[PDB]
Amino acid sequence: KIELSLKLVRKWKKQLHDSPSLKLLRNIISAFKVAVNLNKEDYKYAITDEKAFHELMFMVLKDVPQAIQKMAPYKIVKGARTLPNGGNVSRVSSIVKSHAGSLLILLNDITNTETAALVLHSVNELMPYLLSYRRILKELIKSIVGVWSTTRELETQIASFAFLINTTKEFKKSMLETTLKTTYSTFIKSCRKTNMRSMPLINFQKNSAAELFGIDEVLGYQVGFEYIRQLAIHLRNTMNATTKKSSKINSAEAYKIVYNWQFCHSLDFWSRVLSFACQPEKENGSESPLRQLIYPLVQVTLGVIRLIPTPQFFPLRFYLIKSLIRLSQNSGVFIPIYPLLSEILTSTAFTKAPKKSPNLAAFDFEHNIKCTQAYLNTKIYQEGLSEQFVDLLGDYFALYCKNIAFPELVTPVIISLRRYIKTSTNVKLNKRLSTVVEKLNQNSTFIQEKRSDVEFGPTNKSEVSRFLNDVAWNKTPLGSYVAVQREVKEEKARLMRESMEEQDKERETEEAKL
Amino acid sequence: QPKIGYGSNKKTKFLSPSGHKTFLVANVKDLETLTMHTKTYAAEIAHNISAKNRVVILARAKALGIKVTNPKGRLALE
Amino acid sequence: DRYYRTLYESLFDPRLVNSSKQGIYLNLLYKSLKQDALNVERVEAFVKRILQVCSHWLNVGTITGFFFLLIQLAKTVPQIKNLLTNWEINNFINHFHPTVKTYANAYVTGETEQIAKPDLGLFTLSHFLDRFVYRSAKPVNTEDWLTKKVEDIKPEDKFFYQYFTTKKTADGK
RNA sequence: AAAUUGUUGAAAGGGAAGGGCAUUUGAUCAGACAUGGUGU
RNA sequence: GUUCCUGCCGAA
RNA sequence: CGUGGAGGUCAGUGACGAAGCCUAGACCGUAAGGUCGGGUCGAACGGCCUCUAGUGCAGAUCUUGGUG
Ligand SMILES: [Mg+2]
Ligand SMILES: [Mg+2]
Ligand SMILES: [Mg+2]
Ligand SMILES: [Mg+2]
Ligand SMILES: [Mg+2]
Repeated sequence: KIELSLKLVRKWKKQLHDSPSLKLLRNIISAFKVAVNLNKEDYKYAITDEKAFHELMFMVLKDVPQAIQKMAPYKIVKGARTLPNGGNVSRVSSIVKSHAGSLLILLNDITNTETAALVLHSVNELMPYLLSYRRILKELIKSIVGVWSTTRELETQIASFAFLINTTKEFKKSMLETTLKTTYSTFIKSCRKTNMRSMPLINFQKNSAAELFGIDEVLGYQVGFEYIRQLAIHLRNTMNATTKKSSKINSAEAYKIVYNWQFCHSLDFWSRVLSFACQPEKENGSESPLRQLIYPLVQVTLGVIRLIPTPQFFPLRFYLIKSLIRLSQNSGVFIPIYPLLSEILTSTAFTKAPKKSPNLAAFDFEHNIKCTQAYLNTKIYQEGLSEQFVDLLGDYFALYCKNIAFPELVTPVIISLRRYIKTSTNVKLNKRLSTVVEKLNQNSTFIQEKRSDVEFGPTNKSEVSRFLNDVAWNKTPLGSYVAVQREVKEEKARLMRESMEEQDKERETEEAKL
Repeated sequence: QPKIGYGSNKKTKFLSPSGHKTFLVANVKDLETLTMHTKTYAAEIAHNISAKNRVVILARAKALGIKVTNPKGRLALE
Repeated sequence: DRYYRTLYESLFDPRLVNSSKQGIYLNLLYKSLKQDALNVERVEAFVKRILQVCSHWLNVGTITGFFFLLIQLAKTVPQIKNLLTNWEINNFINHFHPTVKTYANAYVTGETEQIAKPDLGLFTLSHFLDRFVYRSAKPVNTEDWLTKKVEDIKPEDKFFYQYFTTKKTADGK
């Protein structure tokens, strides 16, 4: 067995930069294989000097791709990097086929940003050989998605996703049908347990995977439509299972299967995807296939919201409600959500006076899905539930704040609200509900005075879409109110993060002295 | 009906299908007791460990080259 | 007069939204409005309030029902169409449900020949799931969607068609 | 607080709900040798 | 009345 | 094997979620059971050496409430 010496690595690098040969490449790659397999397993090479090992890693990842390219220079064709036909290419292709899973092991063992960047770059200069394989291209896109899924550093996730875009947009044929599958499967099974720490990271994962679906208008439609259907299967399995008498699997508590964060993560990611693809600018006066999936997504979400009208899962309703509001904002589709909200306004929490008041911490409505059975029937929980509910009404009826149809979108709601306000016992709730009522009437009066000067009827869609294009949405009475409220909410979340961040900083201080 | 005749062979007893005996681990110091016995033993992080400690244990285990029986537990589900 | 007053009131009853018997209420509304063709202002007021109530409902079958009724009430009372020339309909034209959108478009355009009477138990969520899981058995995948006339295809299933004509492969089984 | 009763909503089904068995058609998931070396 | 699981020694 | 009590010990574990309970999930043990995963739970508790207490069912007289 040859022993790695600082001389031998130096000579291999010496002749790498000038006149390399396939023998040298196989030797380097075999040494690399030993280097990466030292902890995890005959081998011709032995490694004893950290200097030699580090030099081997350096020269391999930074220059073996360079020599590989120089031997078999690829040519750009229709924006894609494609190898030519020839014997020498095939010999080099087997060599990259003998380097690929060492890169895979490095990918699976990423722990920091710069190592991720180096491995991803070296992998980048070896796509055109590994596109010819599917045990490697799949595991490649499966591994980097694994890194994109499990890293706790936002920079590492950014690097992984930038790699996914750069490689995917070049080729689009072998990878794109696997990138989307792997990413959304991450959102199914290998989903990150939610917490105030992981929210920006998972939000980036969703806001990122949304872009990938939008790149290919047709193929995305092929993928998401299948996966959303998978959700529907679970949705249909739990509804039937709860309703029927069969003691097969958990008739009484089947909610566990579908009332999970992973499922809500799914339905949020789909709303983000459709919103991204359906934006008016990306539409550009051109219909996109993803718009036709709006109806399935809305049906699934509405079917999930109504499956339990219990206080234990009101936070779950709120999140999907915000998602639907986003979808309607971006696409302009008319989602009915007030019937749901008013239907919850008959509950024992929105209606009956609080029983206990232990003075626990305020519930994290944004970043939780469940009440945890201690906040049930408490002053804090009622006060926070209503705090969310009022702002949700504000958002939903701020969508149409400047439309001509707002008066008649408001009338049935103000009447029902006054019915509930006049019959509701809880003082604080009546105060909050009241505020929304008068501001709704105020914006109704505003739109009426602005509409009295209109000469075109309801049929003229072109002019109807032009109504008050000069006026900003936030200048309306419901906008000017709710926008400010949004700030009064947004700042709060900031002060949470700018607080929690410090806690960890303080925590770090302790291990300094431990 | 259970009885001694059903007893498993000693050489194969207390062995997972991966071939590694499971050893409970609480902290990094207990992990380091399995430094070389990577072939014979695989670590298993205890149920009561917090998420912040589990990532450190996983990193140290990868550095040592010791197989963890239950990774992605409380960092992922199932 | 008192009956029509109570009906105009009950249109704003909040419990109506979650009532299983919305179909009986639909039929009653149609019969009442048909019987009141002479009072053009009253029937127009019911039409306006019907659309007001519909804008905030979640049951699709009921909304398609109201639109079909309004289309038919337009035939007996053509003066109802004057309201479209003399605002809510824009929202239903932009409704998430394709069937509701098509019904609204037909009511605005007046193109009534392509409307079958909507049937309750259709458009309901469980029925949509039964289609969408592709296993009804008294299936969607079994029919071959490569060759189905575009206008013949019902609005409800258009997205299905797209996927199948994109998928090829297991399009017809 | 259980246990118990009643109105409303969803689903399935048939006069009971109901199971087990067989066939049928589908949908969906996992499925390494990253085989050590040499040769042109 | 029976007496957590396994094993052992053993009349008549 | 399991349940408590006490002494000692693991510079043990813990809001980045402790104890308790469930888990027709994975691994281990012939088994009593143990470990992990998940769910539930939401503030502290566990492992280990020693001594000390201490393992699940059956059935009758009937009694009470409640329902015919
Ligand atoms: Mg546990
Ligand atoms: Mg029914
Ligand atoms: Mg003790
Ligand atoms: Mg247990
Ligand atoms: Mg066994």
